[PDB]
Amino acid sequence: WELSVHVTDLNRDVTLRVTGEVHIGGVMLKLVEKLDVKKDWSDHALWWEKKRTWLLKTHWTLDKCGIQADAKLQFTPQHKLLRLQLPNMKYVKVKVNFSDRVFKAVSDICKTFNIRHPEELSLLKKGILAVSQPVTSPEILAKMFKPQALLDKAKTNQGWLDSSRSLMEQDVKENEALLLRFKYYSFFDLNPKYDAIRINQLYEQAKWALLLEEIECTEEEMMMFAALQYHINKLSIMTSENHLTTDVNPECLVSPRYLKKYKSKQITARILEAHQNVAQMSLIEAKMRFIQAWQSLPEFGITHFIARFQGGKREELIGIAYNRLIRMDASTGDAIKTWRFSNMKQWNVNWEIKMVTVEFADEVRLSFICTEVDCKVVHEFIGGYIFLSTRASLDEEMFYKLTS
Amino acid sequence: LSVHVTDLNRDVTLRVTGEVHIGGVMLKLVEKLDVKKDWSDHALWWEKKRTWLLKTHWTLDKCGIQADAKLQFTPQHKLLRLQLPNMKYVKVKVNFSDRVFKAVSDICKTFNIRHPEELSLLKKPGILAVSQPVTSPEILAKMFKPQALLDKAKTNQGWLDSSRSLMEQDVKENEALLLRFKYYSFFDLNPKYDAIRINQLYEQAKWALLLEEIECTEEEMMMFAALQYHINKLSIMTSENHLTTDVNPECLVSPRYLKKYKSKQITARILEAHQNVAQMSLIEAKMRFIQAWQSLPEFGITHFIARFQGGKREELIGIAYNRLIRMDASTGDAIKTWRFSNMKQWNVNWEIKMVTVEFADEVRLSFICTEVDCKVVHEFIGGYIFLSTRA
Repeated sequence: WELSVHVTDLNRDVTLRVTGEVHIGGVMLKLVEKLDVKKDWSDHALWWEKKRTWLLKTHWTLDKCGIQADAKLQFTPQHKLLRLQLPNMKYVKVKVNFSDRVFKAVSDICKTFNIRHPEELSLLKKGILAVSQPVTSPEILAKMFKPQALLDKAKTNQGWLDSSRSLMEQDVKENEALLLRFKYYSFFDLNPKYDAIRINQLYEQAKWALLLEEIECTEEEMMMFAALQYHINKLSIMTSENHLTTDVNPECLVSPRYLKKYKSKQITARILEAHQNVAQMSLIEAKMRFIQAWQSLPEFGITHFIARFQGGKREELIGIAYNRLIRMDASTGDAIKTWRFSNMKQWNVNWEIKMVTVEFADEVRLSFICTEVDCKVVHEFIGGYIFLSTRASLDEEMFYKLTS
Repeated sequence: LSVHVTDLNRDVTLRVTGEVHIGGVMLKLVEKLDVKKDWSDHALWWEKKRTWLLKTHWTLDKCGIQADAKLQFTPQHKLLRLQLPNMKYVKVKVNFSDRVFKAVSDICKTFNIRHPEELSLLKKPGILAVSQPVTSPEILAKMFKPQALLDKAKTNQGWLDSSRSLMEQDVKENEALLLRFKYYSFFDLNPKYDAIRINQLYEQAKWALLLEEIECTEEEMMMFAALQYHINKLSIMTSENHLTTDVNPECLVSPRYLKKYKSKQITARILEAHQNVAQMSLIEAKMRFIQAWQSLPEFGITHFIARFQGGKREELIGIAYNRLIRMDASTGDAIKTWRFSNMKQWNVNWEIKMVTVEFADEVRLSFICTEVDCKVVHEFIGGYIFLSTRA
């Protein structure tokens, strides 16, 4: 028959006569030949929109791929530009492989951003990494303010991407916007000697969650968080300062032998240069105190999903924490019953009725029903947190096994 | 007998049989003196045989007190000016009858300092919490001592016997002793309780570095210098209650609080909470200064002159909390190190003035010190071992 291939970046669709015994790499050759151009085809790969699959297996025939007649597939570069909003609510432009599994893509992104442990992060539907700055006006906070209702937060969690599939397979187009967020609330080895960016973004996600009231806290706690912010800002300013700003003479801070080795001007300089390193360390530790306080909030580390339980009168919530599963009321947010991860044996998903079932120790079983998309997201969340419990180079295959 | 009251300054001759109890003699002294005062703080002591007579129930018979023995009737609490580790002199008053160990604990309980077992006395409220750098380098050079190792080992003889009292160890009133952290094993440094304890420990660390009582590299020196510059800025931060940056406090809270409070209200409560934040930041800053001080290669070593097994000249025995070291008297280089984690036992021969320590796997160590050193060394060893048992 005849194959219709659209070369995206060239804006040229090409008709190609095929038999079906022709291989994948063969179509790509007939494609290049008929185009008669001098271009680097290194990053280009075949894509089938109608069935949402990449065709990366070069050796496979068109029969094994099950490509029918009048099939209109695409020939597009694997790497495309993606708009990412960081936890600091700033947007960044990155090029990423749209063929790679989201999990791999996230790790490559984090490696670029110098963010350790990318397994804690993922993508969510709707220099710059280092510095934390307060907003200019309360107006902005009011503008960015969200409904923040519990049932709406559950609706948001439908957008967590499948870590076992690629961006292109999940309706993500080039130049579109995605949210880079800390998905799992179990942070392994937060080391300030290596995680300057990792901690800053984690602190930002914490700061914004409180400023926009995604997580609740008492008035006393709110003022402490605000005080910590003010302190962090002052400590941040301290890092850029290379000038004496107090009444203390630097020559009183060193042993008398350095007054003979150096001028007063040079000692003052080397102390200020050393001070910026101290202020930089005080800055991170202050942000770490912010995070550990945010970690101790009673409503911390829970991800909400709309679900129906065996004897439910309405739509309820299934809460996923690092250590437990929680049956919650959607109107009050109060826990109806809690199950521990420590007593979990096996969890399975019936995709026919869209029902997730988990059997625990003491022979008590939990089952509930979600929508088709939530079933996949909830399943990955459970397997993810369990994969995170094994932490003590990550085994990506073990992750894919538990999550898929 | 011949008793002499030091307050009123005149002796009293009492006719005694020697059968009278200590308490009875005291009552007779007050009788023949005829003055109105509070005799609560007073007790008897005689320098001839270096003992207090605190046991009132005991008779003069088995006290060994002879006829016309020269006793002295003196108040227990006497004026004592302590130089804190912050190098400031404070005037306090402690029981000169109590053992030094108990006296230190009373001082620390007053000074709001936990774990007084880490502290002791060495020969030569509100001030305890504040740490201000020296106004001028002129004062530093004036305090700067030679501070050789033999000099350090010399002053280490002045460590008071914790099992004895001040009066028994040549300490008169109105004269100065040094309050120092004696053992370098600091247990439970808690910012929620030890605000004064940490500040004084930070001060001892700070002054030891500035006066080169402990040596460090140039990079380390500049780090410590920048560290206390940072501490000073954090100290100032706790003091004031006004906006210092270009940040609107309303940008630091959720918008629901704008509807509940005016701006001045929000600013006030954030300023209040920040002073509490800066206070803990101030403490933790001092904590970091102590950590770096503890991590120094020449940290936590008390030196004593010692002559070893196959020794040539006067060497040094260095006492640490995890080990003790045979050192070079001049350079300070470690010749050999034994660790307390392998220590089986240790004994002291007071005739030879030799200390012998047994370790696991049949390794033995012995050395000889001065008679005064053996007393101090013996307490240092057992002290650290006692400080290893804390749970």
